[PDB]
Amino acid sequence: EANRETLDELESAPQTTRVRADLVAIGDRLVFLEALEKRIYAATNVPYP
Amino acid sequence: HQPLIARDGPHPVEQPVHNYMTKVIDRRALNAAFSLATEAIALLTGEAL
Repeated sequence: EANRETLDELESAPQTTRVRADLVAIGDRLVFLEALEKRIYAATNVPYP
Repeated sequence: HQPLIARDGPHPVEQPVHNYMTKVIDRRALNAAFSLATEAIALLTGEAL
């Protein structure tokens, strides 16, 4: 068989929650548009990389 | 309470932090003046009646 059922493909989809995140359409592709320094890097001293 | 984000070496290892302030109350007052008059006192008193 030239094209097998791929072992990497035989897993069932994980359970999924409904998460709030921005999704922007740039060109033809969806993208999470994300700026972390609120969730993370806030009120700690670690600089925003 | 301030959070942590665990970094890697060679960055020093930070610890949880806690902040306690206690503010002192600041106090003030207000003023208003009601002043009466003399012949007005005699009336209400019932005198001149």
